Amino acid sequence: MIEIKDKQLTGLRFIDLFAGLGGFRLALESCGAECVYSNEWDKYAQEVYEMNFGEKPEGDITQVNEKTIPDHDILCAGFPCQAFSISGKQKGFEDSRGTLFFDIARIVREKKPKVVFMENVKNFASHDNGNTLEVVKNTMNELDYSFHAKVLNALDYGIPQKRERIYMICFRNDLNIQNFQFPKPFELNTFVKDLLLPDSEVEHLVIDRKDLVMTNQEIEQTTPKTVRLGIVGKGGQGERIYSTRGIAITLSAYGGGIFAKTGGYLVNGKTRKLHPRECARVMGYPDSYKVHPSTSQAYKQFGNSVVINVLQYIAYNIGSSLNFKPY
DNA sequence: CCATGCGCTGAC
DNA sequence: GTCAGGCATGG
Ligand SMILES: C[S@@+](CC[C@H](N)C(=O)[O-])C[C@H]1O[C@@H](n2cnc3c(N)ncnc32)[C@H](O)[C@@H]1O
Repeated sequence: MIEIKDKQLTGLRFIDLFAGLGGFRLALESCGAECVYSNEWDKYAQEVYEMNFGEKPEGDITQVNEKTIPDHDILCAGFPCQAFSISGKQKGFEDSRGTLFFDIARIVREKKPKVVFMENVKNFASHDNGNTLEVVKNTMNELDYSFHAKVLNALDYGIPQKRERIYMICFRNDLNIQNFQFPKPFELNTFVKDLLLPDSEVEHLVIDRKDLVMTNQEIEQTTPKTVRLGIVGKGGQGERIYSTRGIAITLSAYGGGIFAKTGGYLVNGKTRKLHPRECARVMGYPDSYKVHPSTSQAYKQFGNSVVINVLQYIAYNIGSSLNFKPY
């Protein structure tokens, strides 16, 4: 995460729905906003969130009466993606985990925040022949919000991970915001190798498979792209090895393979997965963030989370637009 | 609860 | 052609 000098969201209150690790909280709080409610139902996520923020989020949002939600200016929601990912069945709204958007809508109808700030997987934009995004747009428009949606790749915003996500920013119509812009990409100057822990700290993560096939020569020049060097097994998910002179593959919550959830990396002649602290870094979490004591739940949590830096640039732009109020 | 071998979708 | 992105069943 990045330093924010000019606190564009000072005086604003936000709610942290589907809170997970609290990435939206770190992002908005860095721009000066104050969290007034969080909701997250997973027991272990609630533990890490409490460890880090001092409060337990409320549980199952589907059972929460929207009248009881504190007044707020910005609603944040990285809602579940398993029903929309190209890695799963794509059942969308037919999946239990696919209809959480309508709980957001329910809350928005009652609370009417200034801004609604959502994230999902890149494929949310293409799912069900575009009808999924269409429904979202139409829902927000009928709630009296504008709808701004763009897929951003983390590697364009200072973070060495190929994580493409759709970001959805909605402004209440009475505010008349006409100048919201998604942040402009810039050159990447940080690579996986720059975020790695000392070899002494990660010996236990080294995997030595006898069926490793090294397909490509290691690179000396750093590059803002993934660079696959070899595979194990049949080369499915978690069976692929990358150069640390490129960027990380997308971290995943439920991913399998021998290099599950992180992917494999060539480091000093050996292949290993990433440490949870390296996953934290690849998601833009500060080293001060406290990781869950279950390494298993930690990998799951970072794989489900958001890239903090990207949310920081967007939040700053939302603040810039809200504060532009000439006579 | 965790591990890991898919399995096939998307997108070039 | 070249690749990257959760589910099932085992323990
Ligand atoms: C994919 S992630 C969000 C990650 C978050 N943006 C971050 O900074 O870590 C979705 C989260 O929604 C939670 N979730 C799913 N269904 C829920 C429900 N019905 N009520 C509350 N939380 C739910 C999941 O446990 C998961 O942590």
